[PDB]
Amino acid sequence: DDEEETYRLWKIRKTIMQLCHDRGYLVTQDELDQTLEEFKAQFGDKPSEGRPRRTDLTVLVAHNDDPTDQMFVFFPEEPKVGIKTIKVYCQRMQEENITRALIVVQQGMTPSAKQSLVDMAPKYILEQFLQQELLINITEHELVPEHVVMTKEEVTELLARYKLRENQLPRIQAGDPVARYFGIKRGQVVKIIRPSETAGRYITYRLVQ
Amino acid sequence: TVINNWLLIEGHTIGIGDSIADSKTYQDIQNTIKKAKQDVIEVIEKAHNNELEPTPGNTLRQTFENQVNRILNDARDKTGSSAQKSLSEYNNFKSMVVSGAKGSKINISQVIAVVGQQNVEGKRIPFGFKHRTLPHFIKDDYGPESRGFVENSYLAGLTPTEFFFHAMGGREGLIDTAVKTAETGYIQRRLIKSMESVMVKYDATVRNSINQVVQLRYGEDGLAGESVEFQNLATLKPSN
Amino acid sequence: VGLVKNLALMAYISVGSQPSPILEFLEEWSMENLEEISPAAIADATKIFVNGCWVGIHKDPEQLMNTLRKLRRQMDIIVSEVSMIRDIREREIRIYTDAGRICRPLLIVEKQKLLLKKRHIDQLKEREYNNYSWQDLVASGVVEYIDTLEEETVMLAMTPDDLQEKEVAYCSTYTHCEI
Amino acid sequence: KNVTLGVPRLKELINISKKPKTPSLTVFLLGQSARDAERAKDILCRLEHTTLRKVTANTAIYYDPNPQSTVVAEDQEWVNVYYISPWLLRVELDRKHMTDRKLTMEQIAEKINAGFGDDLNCIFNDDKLVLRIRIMNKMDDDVFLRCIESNMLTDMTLQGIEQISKVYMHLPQTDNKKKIIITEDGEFKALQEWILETDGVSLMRVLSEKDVDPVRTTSNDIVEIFTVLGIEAVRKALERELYHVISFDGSYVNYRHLALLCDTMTCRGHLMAITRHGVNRQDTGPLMKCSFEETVDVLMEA
Amino acid sequence: GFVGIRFCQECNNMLYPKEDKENRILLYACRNCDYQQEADNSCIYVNKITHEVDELTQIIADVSQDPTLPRTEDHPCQKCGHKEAVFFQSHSARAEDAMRLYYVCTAPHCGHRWTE
Amino acid sequence: LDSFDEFIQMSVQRIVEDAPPIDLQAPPRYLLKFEQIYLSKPTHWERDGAPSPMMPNEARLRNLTYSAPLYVDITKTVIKEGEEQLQTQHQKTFIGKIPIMLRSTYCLLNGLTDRDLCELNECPLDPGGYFIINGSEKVLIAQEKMATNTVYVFAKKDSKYAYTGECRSCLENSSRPTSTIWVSMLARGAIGQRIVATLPYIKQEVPIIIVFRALGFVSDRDILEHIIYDFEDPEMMEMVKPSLDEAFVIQEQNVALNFIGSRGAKPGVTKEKRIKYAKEVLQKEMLPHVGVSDFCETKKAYFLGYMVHRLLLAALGRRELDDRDHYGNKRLDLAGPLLAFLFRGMFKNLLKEVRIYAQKFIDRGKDFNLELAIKTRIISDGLKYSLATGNWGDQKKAH
Amino acid sequence: LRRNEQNGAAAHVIAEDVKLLQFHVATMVDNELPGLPRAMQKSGRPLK
DNA sequence: CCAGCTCCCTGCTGGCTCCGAGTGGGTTCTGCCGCTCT
RNA sequence: GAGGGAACCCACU
DNA sequence: AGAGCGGGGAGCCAGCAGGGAGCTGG
Ligand SMILES: [Zn+2]
Ligand SMILES: [Zn+2]
Repeated sequence: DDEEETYRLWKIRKTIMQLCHDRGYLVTQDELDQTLEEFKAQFGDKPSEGRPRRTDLTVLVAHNDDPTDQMFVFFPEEPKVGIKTIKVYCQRMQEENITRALIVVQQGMTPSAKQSLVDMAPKYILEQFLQQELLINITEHELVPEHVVMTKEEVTELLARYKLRENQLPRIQAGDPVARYFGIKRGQVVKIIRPSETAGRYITYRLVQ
Repeated sequence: TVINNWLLIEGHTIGIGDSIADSKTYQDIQNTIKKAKQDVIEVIEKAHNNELEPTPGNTLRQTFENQVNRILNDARDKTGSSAQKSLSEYNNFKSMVVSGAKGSKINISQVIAVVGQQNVEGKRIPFGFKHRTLPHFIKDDYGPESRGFVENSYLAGLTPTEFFFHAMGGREGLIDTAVKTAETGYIQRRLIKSMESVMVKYDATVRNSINQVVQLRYGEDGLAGESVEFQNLATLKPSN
Repeated sequence: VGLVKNLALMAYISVGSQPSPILEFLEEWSMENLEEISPAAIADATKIFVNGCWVGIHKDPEQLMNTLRKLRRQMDIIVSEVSMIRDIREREIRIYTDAGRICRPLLIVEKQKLLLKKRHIDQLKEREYNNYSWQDLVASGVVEYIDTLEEETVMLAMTPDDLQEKEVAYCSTYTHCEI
Repeated sequence: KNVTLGVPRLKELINISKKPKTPSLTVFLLGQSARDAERAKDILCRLEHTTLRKVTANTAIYYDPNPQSTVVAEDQEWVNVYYISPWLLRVELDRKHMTDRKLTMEQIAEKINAGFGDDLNCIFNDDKLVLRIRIMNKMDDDVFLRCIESNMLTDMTLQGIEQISKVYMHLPQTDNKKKIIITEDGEFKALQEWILETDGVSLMRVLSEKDVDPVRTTSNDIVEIFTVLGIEAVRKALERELYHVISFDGSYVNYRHLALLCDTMTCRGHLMAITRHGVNRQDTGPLMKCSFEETVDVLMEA
Repeated sequence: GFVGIRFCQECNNMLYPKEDKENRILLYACRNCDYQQEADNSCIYVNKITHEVDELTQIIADVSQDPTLPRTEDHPCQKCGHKEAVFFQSHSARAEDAMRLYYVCTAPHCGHRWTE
Repeated sequence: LDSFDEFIQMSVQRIVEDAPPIDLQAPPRYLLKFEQIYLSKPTHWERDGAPSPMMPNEARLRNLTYSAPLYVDITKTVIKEGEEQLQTQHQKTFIGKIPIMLRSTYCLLNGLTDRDLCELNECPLDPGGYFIINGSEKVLIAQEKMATNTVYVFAKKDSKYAYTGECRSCLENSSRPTSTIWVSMLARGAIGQRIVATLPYIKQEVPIIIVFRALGFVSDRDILEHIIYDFEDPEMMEMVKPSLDEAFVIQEQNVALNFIGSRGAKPGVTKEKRIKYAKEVLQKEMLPHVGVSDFCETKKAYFLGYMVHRLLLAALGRRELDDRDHYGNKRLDLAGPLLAFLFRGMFKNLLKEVRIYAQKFIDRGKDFNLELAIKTRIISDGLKYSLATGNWGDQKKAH
Repeated sequence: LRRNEQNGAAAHVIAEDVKLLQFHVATMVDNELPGLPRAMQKSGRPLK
């Protein structure tokens, strides 16, 4: 049905806006709170007819501090995604000279596709994100506390205060859903702020492994 | 020392006279048990004549068992409350219960008024024979005395069916103790070996034997648990 | 706990018997052997098992069960420790003569009356004189040994106060009474 | 709700179990769907798993080589209105199970036509609730219709989510699962709102669902929350589950001990079970590992 | 409508359903031998999901002879007017949703069974 | 006391009768037959050798074993080429010493008045019921077991079988280890649900209809007469149909026995030897209680069909599943059955040793003495060891 | 084995005796490995 | 063209280790019977 | 002024 | 002849047999 899939497309787009805003990318306040009425007016109502088309939903954002640091958000039409699809999207990333992208798939990627993503990761960073996983913002859940990605100066200041090594910190996997949400690689440190029954506030730090 | 040497003057006992209730209380308990058994018979007639409406989330057995158990538990509670209201200030069961030294009001209820329903695995006494709990009952007898409701007290003494069903109930507790010991000990051993080397270090962090930080402060506030107390925040609940 | 048990006071574990005299009685009491029946006769008949061996079928199970109980209660062909069960709903009759079955004596009740009369008690007040004993009480058809699988088809009164009853008598078909 | 507590639930918690005995979700609803009972029942029906076997009263198979002359002779009129394999699958749906699921028969029919890709055609009418199935174009067609009939009965989802076997709707009378809000007066007000409990875990689908609260809807499954929400979220969920197990009796344990146990099981980024498989696979020395368990194996390994 | 197992008259095996396209009709064929037969019913199979309601066809009259069954006087037999009847619940696995009482007349040579 | 009295009066005699006779060939032919047992009263033989009636207090104080000698009558027949049978009768041959339960029939305290017991320094209130082994009073605790020869249908949880019929079939009137058959039904997790049979000493499942053909019933009508007794029941037809579908490919008896013998403990290389192995399994070893001789196939087939019928009754919900902890489903091995199981094993070992000795003395020699053939230490020390230690079996397999 | 390889010996007895040597050494190290008989004392109890 | 075709995904299934703490007391058993040689 | 183990059973909290 | 001596469940982890894209190859 067109109405419910339009609802999914709007919710995916809103979650991507919140995600890009959380990563520091310049996303304006109008498109954070884009209502379903506004999405229907701007994009369409009948995706099977093709008024909202997934390749028309492709987002381009830029970082706040660095305008040239840009990230694409792609929405493939086909449910699976194979090698030719990443090849097309990566040629597109070459011809705007952009090294970061998200791929919001519907059903998923074949293992060769993920292997190709890992292979091309040193030059262009490509993050697969299922539509089912993006249908909510998990950082708005009550169980998920506040994650802040730390800069390198802050990490060095942390490890000098606690006289710590990197492997002596607590760990978080690079495939963690919040780690995938914030798009963080190994060696980065996440400052977790959470409330505390005993202290009120507690700040944990987690190295990405 | 002081209280034990005053107890030589005052003295403290328990006897068969502390488990006696009034004649009026015996009549009240008998009336409550008779009315509750009649209510169970009425629910049985409703289910037998297909007039029992199932509740959301439950089958017809589950609604019938829940309603019968609610009636029987209300009977046990009301007979118990009558038993405790019958007690004098000189009663010694009450003397040890209100001091918290030994026993509960449930023990007073069972000794004085009604032992109550005997349960095996959370349900009533099962049909261990072909649709009978014992061969002294008719088949498909879902009444209280057939399925393990002991309507006698410990002073009145249990009938042979009630005695057997109470033995069935107590065997459950014996089994639960004897099979919970090993699993609980294994859980304790695994917890110890998982956290034996975790300790507060001299920079007040909490780290294991690999020197990896588990907590930056103990309990997130750095305080020992033997000196913290329950308190109330005076600004949380009041209105603006 | 619960794995090591103790016998009740009047519990007796059956010692074992041979199925042969019961089989010879059953062959000459209108039971039809499995070799000489058409299978179509099985559907409306009662299967007969002796020590778990299906030996034939019978068409009148109540009369056969009455005859069998009458034979056991007078210490005839069927000895006192033989178990005889009628699965009435399932249309089966199981006879057990093997060892290991645990039984207990029960007072036989016929038509809401104990077969134990005052003459039995007056005879049992003088064991050392009349040579009346418990075995004479068994041979009189007054008590009989009921094991667990037979006990699941009997109807027990806890006391003879149950036999004498009024209002909602609960039951008027008591077959046995607790001693 | 048959939720496990006490020692077995604590065993399922410290041993990080992929198969809880009674996995569950605590689904919270948004807005008016939380308030009135009928929209919450709509949410329940759209979460409750419904196969064809739930709503079916009968499935029969016929040899009907001429649909113009139906052998059943009760379906004749509307089959002649509509009017191929000679093999007929006549499906009669039970009336009450057709009604309480809030289904209409065209939804069922389009589910079959979507699932099988119109390799097999479906006629339907009701006013007796009857569908008819034929196969459009040596493994005989009656045996193939056997196979697709079993596939329709067992592995076909009409509405709901597959892992959720059952849903209980209830309105909590205690503040433990009530909606606590801060009014304009500034007090804490407990709002009674309808909440759902499940008998399976498919938390990601349920969180994505219409009118389900994406903030407070939680599970009792530790592995599933770890896979869906992360490691700090499963640290908090494990804290909550351990606190529930401990304080079911009314007993109190200081928070720092629970926090230390949860921090120990979640310090290295994954769920470390309190087993040999979790503790013996850390970077501890061989002597601690051999003191715990599998002594000879650990010492050969080292 | 249930369908049972139909047997080949020569070799006494089970007749499998089959169609012949020329007559385009349903014929039951044995496949131990080459026998065929016209099918009286076009029914090959019915599956009966919610038709386990009938239990009276499973009761036999011999339960009137059960001494452990409850007896009543307040439900006279419609078939013969006997006052006394045994009553019981259903002894099946479908009893988990029913406390339905079935009554059987205790008079011999009648054996009538009913409900309420 | 009653169980021990049955053990001595009946069980050892039937164990001796049940023992197959010793056929030995080089060739001269030797037949050994054990006919009639005799049990004496408990007597002691000192180093002087004079037999004495041994009191229980003497056994308790002197750490003796309160046992009685067991004598048996043996007949030896010799068959020579061109020479008639030679019949030698060894009367009352000592073969071992059976420990005697106190105050049983063959105890010296039997039938004694309280004055007679007090003159023997025995307590008249002492119940008896125990043995004296090396001066130690040993009591045989009764052992629970599932009842034999009875079909029990259970539901194996978390298994690929949904329902399972079971019968620990044991031959009555004889001591013989139980062989269990499992007629079961697969779980729904297959177009239909099929009825299968797990057989003794057969490593693999074989379907039930193949077994029914293997006893000699090739028609499906004949098999269904043994499984379904009223053909007007359609549901039980609907559940027996998948078994016929799965087992259609076998249609005659000999290929069915081939299919049975294909997965024994050792598959026979010769097809005829496989057929003989299948006959030996389906006759001697599958349901021994309904029949063990030849041409007893109809009773065995009827009982197997009853087992399938009970399985289908449980699968329909038409009959309630049996309870393992129901105590009419249990039997209690007392001193009688336990000592009879031991004595069967040890008499088998004694026959093995006598047969080995006589084969050794006919392979190179010409004759053997039977008094030297019988090692009474086998029975005596096996009974003494099992009663003394409680490890209930053989000495070298005590773990 | 040293006597057997010191003189002339068949290959199969060498292989069988190597199998016995391997079994004895492995049962010295571990006497509960499945699929092989337990190394036992002459009394019948397994070795530790 | 489209049939050929390798290499990481799922799933059954056998191996495999684990199953509370601390105390008394007892008994039976290891350590066994044939010999080959004088 | 101190010379066995192992297995099993019973019991205690 | 006689003595000493030879001789139960419950839960993991890994490994195999079937899938299915897919680059290389007409
Ligand atoms: Zn044929
Ligand atoms: Zn009538």
